[PDB]
Amino acid sequence: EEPRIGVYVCHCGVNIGGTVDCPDVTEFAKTLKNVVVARDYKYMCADPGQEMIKKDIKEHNLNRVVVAACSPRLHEPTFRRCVAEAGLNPFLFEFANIREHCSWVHMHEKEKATEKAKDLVRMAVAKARLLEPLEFIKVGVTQRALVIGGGVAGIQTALDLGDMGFETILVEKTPSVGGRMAQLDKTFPTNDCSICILAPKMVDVAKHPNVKLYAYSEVVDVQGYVGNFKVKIMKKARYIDETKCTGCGQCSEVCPIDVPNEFDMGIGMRKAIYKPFPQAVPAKYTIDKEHCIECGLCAKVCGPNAIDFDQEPEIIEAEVGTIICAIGYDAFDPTVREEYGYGVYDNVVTALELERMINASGPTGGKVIRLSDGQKPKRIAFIQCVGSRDAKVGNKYCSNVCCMYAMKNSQLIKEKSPDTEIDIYYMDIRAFSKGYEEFYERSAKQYGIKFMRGRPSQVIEDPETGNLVVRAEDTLLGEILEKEYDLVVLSVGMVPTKSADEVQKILGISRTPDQFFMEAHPKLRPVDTATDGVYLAGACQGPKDIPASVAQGSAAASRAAIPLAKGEVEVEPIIASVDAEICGGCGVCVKQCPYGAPRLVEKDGKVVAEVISALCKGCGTCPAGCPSGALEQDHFKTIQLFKQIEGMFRDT
Amino acid sequence: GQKPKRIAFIQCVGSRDAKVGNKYCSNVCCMYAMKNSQLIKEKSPDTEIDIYYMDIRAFSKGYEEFYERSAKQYGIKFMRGRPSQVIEDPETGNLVVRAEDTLLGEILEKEYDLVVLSVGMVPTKSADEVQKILGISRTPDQFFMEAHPKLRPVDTATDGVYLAGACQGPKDIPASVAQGSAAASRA
Amino acid sequence: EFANIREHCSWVHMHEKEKATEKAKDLVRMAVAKARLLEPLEFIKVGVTQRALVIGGGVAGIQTALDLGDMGFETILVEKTPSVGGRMAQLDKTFPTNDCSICILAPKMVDVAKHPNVKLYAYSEVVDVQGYVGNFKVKIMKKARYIDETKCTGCGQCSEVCPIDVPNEFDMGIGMRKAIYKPFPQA
Amino acid sequence: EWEPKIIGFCCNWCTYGGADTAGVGRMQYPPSIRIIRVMCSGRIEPSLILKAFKEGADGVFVGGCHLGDCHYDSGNYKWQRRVMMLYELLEELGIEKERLNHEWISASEGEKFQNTMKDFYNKIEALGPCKLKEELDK
Amino acid sequence: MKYAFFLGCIMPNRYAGVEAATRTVMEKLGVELVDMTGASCCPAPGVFGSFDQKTWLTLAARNLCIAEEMGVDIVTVCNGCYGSLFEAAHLLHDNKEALNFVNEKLDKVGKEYKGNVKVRHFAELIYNDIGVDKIAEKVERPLNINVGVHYGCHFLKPTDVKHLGSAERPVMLDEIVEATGAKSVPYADKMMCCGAGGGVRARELELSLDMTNEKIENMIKAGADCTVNVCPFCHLQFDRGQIEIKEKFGKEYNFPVLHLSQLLGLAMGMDPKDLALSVHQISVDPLLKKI
Amino acid sequence: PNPEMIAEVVKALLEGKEPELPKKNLCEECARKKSEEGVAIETIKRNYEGNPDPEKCLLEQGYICLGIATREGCGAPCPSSGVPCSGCSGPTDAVVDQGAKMISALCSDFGIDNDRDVDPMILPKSIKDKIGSFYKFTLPSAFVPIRLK
Amino acid sequence: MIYSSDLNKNLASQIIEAGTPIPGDDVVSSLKACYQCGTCTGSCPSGRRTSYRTRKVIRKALLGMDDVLDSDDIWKCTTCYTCYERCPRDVKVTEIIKTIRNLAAQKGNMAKAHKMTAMYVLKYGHAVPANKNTAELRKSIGLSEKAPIAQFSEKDLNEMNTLIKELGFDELIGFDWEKGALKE
Ligand SMILES: Cc1cc2nc3c(=O)[nH]c(=O)nc-3n(C[C@H](O)[C@H](O)[C@H](O)COP(=O)(O)OP(=O)(O)OC[C@H]3O[C@@H](n4cnc5c(N)ncnc54)[C@H](O)[C@@H]3O)c2cc1C
Ligand SMILES: Cc1cc2nc3c(=O)[nH]c(=O)nc-3n(C[C@H](O)[C@H](O)[C@H](O)COP(=O)(O)OP(=O)(O)OC[C@H]3O[C@@H](n4cnc5c(N)ncnc54)[C@H](O)[C@@H]3O)c2cc1C
Ligand code: SF4
Ligand code: SF4
Ligand code: SF4
Ligand code: SF4
Ligand code: SF4
Ligand code: SF4
Ligand code: SF4
Ligand code: SF4
Ligand code: SF4
Ligand code: SF4
Ligand code: SF4
Ligand code: SF4
Ligand code: FES
Ligand SMILES: [Fe+3]
Repeated sequence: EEPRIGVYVCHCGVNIGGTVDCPDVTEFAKTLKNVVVARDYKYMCADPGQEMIKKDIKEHNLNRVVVAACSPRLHEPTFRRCVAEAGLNPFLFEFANIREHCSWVHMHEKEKATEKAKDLVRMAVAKARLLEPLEFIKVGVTQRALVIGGGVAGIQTALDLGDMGFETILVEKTPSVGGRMAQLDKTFPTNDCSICILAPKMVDVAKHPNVKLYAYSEVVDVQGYVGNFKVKIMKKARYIDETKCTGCGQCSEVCPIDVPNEFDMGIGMRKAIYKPFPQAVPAKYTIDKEHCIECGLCAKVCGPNAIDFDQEPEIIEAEVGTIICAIGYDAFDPTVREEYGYGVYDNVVTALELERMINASGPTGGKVIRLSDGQKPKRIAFIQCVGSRDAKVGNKYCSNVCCMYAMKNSQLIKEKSPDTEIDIYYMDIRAFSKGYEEFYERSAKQYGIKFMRGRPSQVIEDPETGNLVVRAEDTLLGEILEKEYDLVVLSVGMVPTKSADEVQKILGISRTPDQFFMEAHPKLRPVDTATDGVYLAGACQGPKDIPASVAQGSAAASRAAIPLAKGEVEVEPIIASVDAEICGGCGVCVKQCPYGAPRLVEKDGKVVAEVISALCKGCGTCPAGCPSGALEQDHFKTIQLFKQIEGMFRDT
Repeated sequence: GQKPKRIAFIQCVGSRDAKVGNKYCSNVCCMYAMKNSQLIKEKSPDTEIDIYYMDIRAFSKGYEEFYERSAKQYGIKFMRGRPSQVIEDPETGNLVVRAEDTLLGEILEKEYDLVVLSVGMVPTKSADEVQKILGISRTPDQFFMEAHPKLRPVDTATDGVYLAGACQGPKDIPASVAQGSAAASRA
Repeated sequence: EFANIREHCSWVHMHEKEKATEKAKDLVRMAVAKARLLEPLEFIKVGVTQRALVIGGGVAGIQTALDLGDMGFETILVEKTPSVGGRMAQLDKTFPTNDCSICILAPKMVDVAKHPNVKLYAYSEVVDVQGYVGNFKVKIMKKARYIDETKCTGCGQCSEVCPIDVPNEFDMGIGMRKAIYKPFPQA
Repeated sequence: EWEPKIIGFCCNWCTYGGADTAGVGRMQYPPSIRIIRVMCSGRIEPSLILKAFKEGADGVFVGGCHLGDCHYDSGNYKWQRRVMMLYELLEELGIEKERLNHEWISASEGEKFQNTMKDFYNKIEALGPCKLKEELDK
Repeated sequence: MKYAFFLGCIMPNRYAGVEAATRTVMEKLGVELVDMTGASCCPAPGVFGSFDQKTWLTLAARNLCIAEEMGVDIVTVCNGCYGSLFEAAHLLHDNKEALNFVNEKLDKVGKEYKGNVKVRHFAELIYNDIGVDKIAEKVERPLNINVGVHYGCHFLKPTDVKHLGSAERPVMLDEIVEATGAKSVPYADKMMCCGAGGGVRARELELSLDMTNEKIENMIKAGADCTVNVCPFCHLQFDRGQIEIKEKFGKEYNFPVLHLSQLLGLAMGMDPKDLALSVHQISVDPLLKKI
Repeated sequence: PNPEMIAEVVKALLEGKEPELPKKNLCEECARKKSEEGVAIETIKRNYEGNPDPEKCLLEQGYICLGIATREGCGAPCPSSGVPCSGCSGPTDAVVDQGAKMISALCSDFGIDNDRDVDPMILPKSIKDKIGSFYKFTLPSAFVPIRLK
Repeated sequence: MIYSSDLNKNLASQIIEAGTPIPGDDVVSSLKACYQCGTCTGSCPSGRRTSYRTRKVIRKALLGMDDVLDSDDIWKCTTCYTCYERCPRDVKVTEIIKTIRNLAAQKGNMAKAHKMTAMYVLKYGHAVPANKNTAELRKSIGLSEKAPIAQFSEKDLNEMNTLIKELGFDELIGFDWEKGALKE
């Protein structure tokens, strides 16, 4: 069939028209072969513009449409629907970016920008002619979800999904769920105990009939695509029989080896056989073989005979339709900011260490004390933005929660010791959500917490007392302060968790400049990822507080439940396929695909390659590497791209 | 009808203010003020823009970066000081902003062609009628009350009734889109 | 039986520990007193009508109805004004990406308007809600536009003649519309 | 009197987004380039670049995701092996290695794209027109 | 190793003993110091950089060209000259607009910088290319005394271009002075400025002396017998400044000041007369008695 | 061209029929064994380097064999005789530039088992005559068919 | 009371142009990234004994307070680079101070001692030239009586004089070639 093209040039008000001579581009478009219609309009994505194309498709029996406007990354779907509504296959539509790529970057070179627009229209028209009608692929959706990360975000996703009746699997790396929230004493702005909100949720999730909790486990492999993922979970060896274990802890009293408690950030000492924290779920014990001496003293006191040193990790194979990544975050390591002396001075601590210090169930028994002499500090300084809003450490973002937790812990210290003087060294107080500004007002008016606008330059320890001096400018007075303190708290920012690299590679997701996971679109798809069937929830997507993380957990459950509820999803057909009449089975394509879609096979007595359509994500690497030209990626065929290259210089 | 050559944005208008009864932060004003300042600079680079603020709250992904950009790329200026008053010149229509540059300990009296007030968010007018029909409550900020700020951010104490968006509290588009999705799950 | 000694005692009597302790004892005794005469009651199991109602057609409400409709649930979306889109439809661009607000919102407004599981009632208001979770009986008033909905082309030639100028709410009182009007072009 | 003719090849997930971000930010750069969109830089192979020079390209640009950040995991690693041989093949054919430029630019890196376009334009402008098409048209 | 020896101003024209000390010390370590004939002021960034940046870079490039024509890299014993020529070289390599401007000026005197010159500070050259082990092998007279090590500012900062490690907690000089049998005593605000830089000594003398005095007090409280620097400017400030502190404030210390080359010279058995300690404002005799 | 092919083409034209050439690449006709897992190249050898196995595909052995980018029909006499295919029959109908496709394929599979860490400079440093290795018989039909002087 | 009429709006841009191409547009434009945190002032050794506040210099530059060019405070910075090393916004503080001083020099705000220093390099190629005592010291120390420097090379002195005239540095300091001395 001979191409019948319709070229539409958008002015985008004056965004394009003001730089590109759109009427002139339209005239030029008509001089190209197969162009039956060419029209310029103020807003092509508007109702009049869409109706103009739909009407022309029918009235001029068009089989190709070219929209010379903004980016396909913005309106490709809009125009796809528009043409499909008129009966034109959506893959016979071609976008020409003359705004972001031309009018907006060549504002002071109008003539050349008009010439460039003409070439881009010609390049599009050149590819358009050889475009083909394609049909989306329909795949079934396994009615099961997988949540990776047992923090408040992941727990929320698992609870909502299980409450909806969907079989859900929740994988948690450490021996207990709860995440960083479990480590906090109180939570802003209500000053509720972390346990107040988190523990009931941990309880519910552990006994949910639709949720299978795999604690002390890790996802080691994920293969497949949306609705058809095959996952491998490694159930790490605890060396204790969970079904037999009571969680009494008679064993903890007998164990003679001491290991630094990770949950207490190295400020606590645990045993080889342990329970992360007293309210841990599952309320079971674990043996750290890295430090266990195998004396068997713990076994002598265990009544149910649960201790088994011959335990081997189990690989569980599970099939899931959707996956929610909620692996959380890690606290920034402030050793790098050498001027603040963390790791050098004993009385300089991070706010997360302080949380464990101020928590009743912590190592110091809820007593804030100096690590140098064990004495309670009479004077405390909080340093805001440590590891955030700082280019020298590579973190040019706001860690979101540091202003609030600094004020919260200051309130908590004042309730326990009103005589304690607390000074917060800040740049901006970010109390931006419901009750936050009120919480900020309260810290000063009710608790008498003082605020100094000045990012400190350095901290200096007195080697004889252990006291610290904070050097900073009181910017609101234009004077330099050199106040002494008994303890300095560094309000450390949030950074991605250490395992993030391993999870990224397993799920095939991307990261934003802040190193956290990347959402499909910031404004409209805040929990989806560009990888279909893979969603995000909580701090692994970006620094945020508990209210927001719980909301994301719920949001992810909704988004992840859409494919599950539909039970069928579609996939883009911009995939690779082999022309069997040309493929002589050279085997070059096989190892190029990271998803193993191209495979060698026997057909009619001979060897030929065959792509497993469902495993192809549509990159175009193996067709580019095919020496016979038998392999082609629909919508990005070598001939299609060849004509596009010719289009820049001449009409095809 | 003339294009303004000098513009002043006044932050926290109707927010963080006990005299008007709004002791909360409206969350989006710091960001939209910097945004619109960038859009005015793109359309008219010669335009001088000054933002009168107390705290710049660029707290989410890409926000601090957006704030850095407004100053480094667009040359938008920031003055830390909540203005005391605006005075119009009856002869020209120009406005004068009286404020203390708190970072210098000096009083400024800069003239502008247009003054923009970064107004906060308040509940919609119909909120009173909708409250009475659903049987839901309001928080001190007059917005609708969630069951629990962290245990249930989109549920209300009234079973089968949920919230989504700015009616629950001042927030931006993604936070509102996330709540919309959250409410759909809970509902 | 619950005895509230935190929000109602410990958090409001922090500087009067002995009296707070005495008050907690009485509240425990008051609870124990009611507890003795409490009776076992059977929770009423009620069915849930497979239908949701979203009140408000902004980015939040649109998101809720789209997710619910995408899950296969019959959803009703009630919007007060003649068009959906909310305040986001009034914005020019959106921070921190400076994306065109309506240019990214219209596709969702379109999706909602033609969603097979969503019934959009624009220019309508919920006037009564009766019942309880899973069994709400709702009354929606489909306000009269005074223009045949089906015979309406949306060309806009009857407004020129109208002698009454009304301040355009969509344009925040700057613009002037007629008694007969349209909220915005991408409505 | 003469302006370079530069063709570009940008992956849909990063560089194409990077290039769009430069536009959103009004980051002005020379109007010589014309970008062709592909899903991954892995789609780029020697024949697409050689075809461009045949057609009369003064410069050829290729942009993909940062190594390790390919939306398709390892598409750019293949392109990286392909481009290194291509640089040397072009020298063997008398085409200055500099006429080919490949870079790793993420979607948020609009400033990098703007500067890469500025630097590449200056490079090709300094080299002058690639006289291959004129030599072939004889 | 062959290096064009940049001399600067203060070392060759005032504290000449530093020059003599360097020449032999470097010869003992196996470094051929060739004369950078016709070299001028670096020029001092404190005055020139502060007056006109274009003049500072053009004149610095003119000096860089002398070593480039010689086909060798530069070595200097002054932080001021190191900073000036090193920053100039980095800028001419990283910035083409600046290089183009400078070469358009150098064309008027028949010169052209091509970016082949590397600028080295003798302490880091000793630390990274020769080795601290070689210093000890050549020690004829071990100097068992306490030293208040003054790194100066233009030695390791700016770190973004110097790449000589930490500017907050460095070991480089401490390890070089300790190799002579000495002890680098830890003192308060060790990495702080002497006060002379950026033209402060000349325009704001009392302010410069206040900082120098703080540094001397801290070193004396730490138990130092002297101060060792790697900068004729720091040298003059510590030495001549002690007379100024006495004439203005009335505080006397008589704290010996030495340049690292002079300290390494003593260590390598040089005649104190050849190190020209006699032209110093503060007598080094008390330190000479301790060694 | 093989004598039988010449006759086949001439005969078809005398009969009025349109002549049809074989479409696949040479590995179809080559009798050498291929790895089911796919092709992986560890090193690149010049034809005189080492002693090649007579059964294993010469491309998997490290020799630049053009059979992968060359049209079938000849019967693959070169690999069967112990030397790599030089690509004398030219490319298939779906490949305009044979050399370019051969380089693409070769670069793609070079060090594919160590894909992310293999040095991308080993291949260009090893092939000291690129045009002669990939355009022996087709340089004039290539996109860049000459050397600029 | 600071009114719009007392401010020079283009001062920041003016500081950036003075810094283009040396030390660089990207270097000096970094002042626009400043968020007035105070880290620079807190790190300033000079600021601990004077009224000098590094952060205020940058503030005055962004606000447009011309008096910063007439201030003695900008001349109290020793160029220790501590602020440059610690700024969380990548402001190249030390370089901005030096470029502000360039504008100060152009206004006539140059100390006489500094002009003298500049004149010595112009006349003898050296800021600290050799005298009679230098020759005698060098002789007794075993060094060449006259160092191989521009001071004793007319070729090199003339080269410098050509560059100085081309850069207009002689006019900047107010040097009269005929009289061989500075003016004012
Ligand atoms: C000092 C400090 C104080 C704070 N105070 C407050 C406050 O008062 N109020 C407030 O609202 N917010 C506060 N925050 C923020 C709060 O900590 C987060 O919002 C909250 O922890 C988010 O939980 P999450 O589920 O998103 O991630 P996380 O809490 O970090 O949980 C992540 C979970 O995933 C697991 N995981 C990690 N990797 C893997 C893997 N590969 N496989 C399986 N599982 C994995 C982890 O073990 C963990 O259980 C504070 C933060 C800090 C640092
Ligand atoms: C000046 C300004 C600039 C801003 N800029 C940005 C920005 O750049 N980026 C960003 O992310 N956010 C921005 N925001 C915030 C943004 O406007 C909100 O996040 C967004 O409007 C919230 O959407 P919503 O659906 O929750 O509420 P709305 O957008 O207000 O939508 C509510 C909808 O419900 C309808 N409705 C009201 N009452 C009833 C009733 N009784 N019955 C039925 N329907 C009813 C309304 O007519 C409306 O259509 C800005 C806000 C302001 C004020
Ligand atoms: S189609 Fe694209 S360029 Fe045209 S009006 Fe719409 S958003 Fe603007
Ligand atoms: S003694 Fe046994 S049952 Fe008790 S907590 Fe320890 S392992 Fe579990
Ligand atoms: S056998 Fe292992 S777990 Fe038991 S007491 Fe010994 S070290 Fe502890
Ligand atoms: S929340 Fe506050 S302390 Fe944390 S990075 Fe942001 S401004 Fe700094
Ligand atoms: S690379 Fe091409 S010719 Fe070779 S096996 Fe694959 S499809 Fe067949
Ligand atoms: S085109 Fe990409 S995803 Fe598709 S089968 Fe080939 S290598 Fe795999
Ligand atoms: S978001 Fe900004 S302008 Fe708005 S109320 Fe908060 S501090 Fe004020
Ligand atoms: S003239 Fe007015 S009422 Fe009639 S169809 Fe047109 S817009 Fe509707
Ligand atoms: S030796 Fe050559 S023709 Fe034979 S199978 Fe291998 S690559 Fe193909
Ligand atoms: S070189 Fe020619 S005859 Fe030999 S195998 Fe290759 S195509 Fe066939
Ligand atoms: S340290 Fe940097 S951001 Fe802070 S006040 Fe100084 S220059 Fe500005
Ligand atoms: S470089 Fe100057 S302004 Fe900066 S800290 Fe040093 S003396 Fe202060
Ligand atoms: S997607 Fe950008 S390189 Fe593969
Ligand atoms: Fe649009």
